[PDB]
Amino acid sequence: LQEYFELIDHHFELRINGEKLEELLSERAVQFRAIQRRLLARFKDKTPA
Amino acid sequence: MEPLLLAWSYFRRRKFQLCADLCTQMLEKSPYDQAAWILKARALTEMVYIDEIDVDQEGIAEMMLDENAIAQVLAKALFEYIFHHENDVKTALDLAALSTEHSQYKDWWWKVQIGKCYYRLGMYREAEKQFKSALKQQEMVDTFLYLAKVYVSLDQPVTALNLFKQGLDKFPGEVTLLCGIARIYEEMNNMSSAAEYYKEVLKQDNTHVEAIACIGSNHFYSDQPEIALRFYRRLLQMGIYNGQLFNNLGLCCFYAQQYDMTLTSFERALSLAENEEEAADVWYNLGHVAVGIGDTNLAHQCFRLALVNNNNHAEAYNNLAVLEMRKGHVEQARALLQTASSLAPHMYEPHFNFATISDKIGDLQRSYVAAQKSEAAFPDHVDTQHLIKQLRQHFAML
Amino acid sequence: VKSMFREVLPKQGPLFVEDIMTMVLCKPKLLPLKSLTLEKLEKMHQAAQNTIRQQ
Repeated sequence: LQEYFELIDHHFELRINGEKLEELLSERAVQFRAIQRRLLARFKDKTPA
Repeated sequence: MEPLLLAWSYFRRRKFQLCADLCTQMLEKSPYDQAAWILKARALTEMVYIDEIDVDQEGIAEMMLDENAIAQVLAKALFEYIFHHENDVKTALDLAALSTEHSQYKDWWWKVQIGKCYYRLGMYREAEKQFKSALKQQEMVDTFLYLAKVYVSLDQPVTALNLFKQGLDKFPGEVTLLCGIARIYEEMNNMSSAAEYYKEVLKQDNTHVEAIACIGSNHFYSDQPEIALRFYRRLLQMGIYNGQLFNNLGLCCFYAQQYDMTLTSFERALSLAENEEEAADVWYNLGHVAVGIGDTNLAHQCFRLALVNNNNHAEAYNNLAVLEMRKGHVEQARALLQTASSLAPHMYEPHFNFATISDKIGDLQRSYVAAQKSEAAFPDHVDTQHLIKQLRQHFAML
Repeated sequence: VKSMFREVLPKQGPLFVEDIMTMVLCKPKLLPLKSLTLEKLEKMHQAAQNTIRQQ
């Protein structure tokens, strides 16, 4: 049960690093959806874009 | 030539599928005939052609489908047109811009169409500068439905008003303008000034269908259930014969106390129902009938059949578990209101009803966040303001 | 002597004497009537499933 307690932690820290690599992609996808909406507001076939 | 005439005469009586094959039968007789090429085009256009938004005309709605009476109250020009049923907006925009530079005036049609292409994608402001210029040269009824369509989606309810009193005095007594003005008033729930305009689209034009229900619904609520029937028996005699109308005709005869047509109209409404999600709502309104006679055993299996024919019917989960609390099944009831709330994150009625089960037990912490959302989703309620102040005396001290 | 027909009604009712906090139900809804574009666009889309059910 002591040796069992080592494996439950580094799995949970890998879940914590699993909970750490997820929020950085989401806001950059929010940055990725904002730049598409900046395109479609701009992308038209004339001069000022 | 008799084939060319019979092709064109099929288009006049709009026999479309009989026209396109006979027109392309003339296609191999020539290398290129411009008349058959546009006739094969334009007969293929009018197979399906819709312009406006899904404008499905409610009678009972205020915000995210909430109920009422407990709240309150050249030849290339048509070659361009083949792209507009296919909805390839950008490709059409090139030859649209190519041809308007070929003739840079006397075409308000090409002016308003490119603005329609810009509104079709999302170019709001570029459309808003486009067809304003066409209105300053030409008086056309649909352009008033184009300027005052983009401005409402730009969320300015006072800029919609000026167009709907400008063109109303150049096209006097016009019908679809007078329906467009009373449709934005129901968006802000200005029924003090909405239902007078719908008394004008019924003053002249006494058979417009989508302004007969929206008066005959705003009388069924606020306690005129007899006048609201008169607007629905007349709408039957036009001969539309839906399944949704035999629901509404069933409800008005019961609340007006006319017990003959009140229930045959429901059995015809259970039949001829299109989807399986649609026969739920006719079972659900049958439940409110069954509470009215007093039979609860009948009423318990009316909401249930509405629930097995359609889950996530949020108005029935709440409504079934008031009948449970009448019997005594507290923990059964408090889970149905728990899942009625999570399906409808509006519509105050499970939220307040949670905080009279969870208040009688004594859990004054969940019975606060329950009766918190029964204030934010519907303020000016009476029995929420007699409950938060009932709780906030407990929270300060004894 | 034709008939008595005297069925005296009480002429009084059970007046309330206080309000009670109770539970109230969802109210019955009138279904909307779909437009003639929505009737056409649903009919076209319903036939769009059967032509792809065979292809």
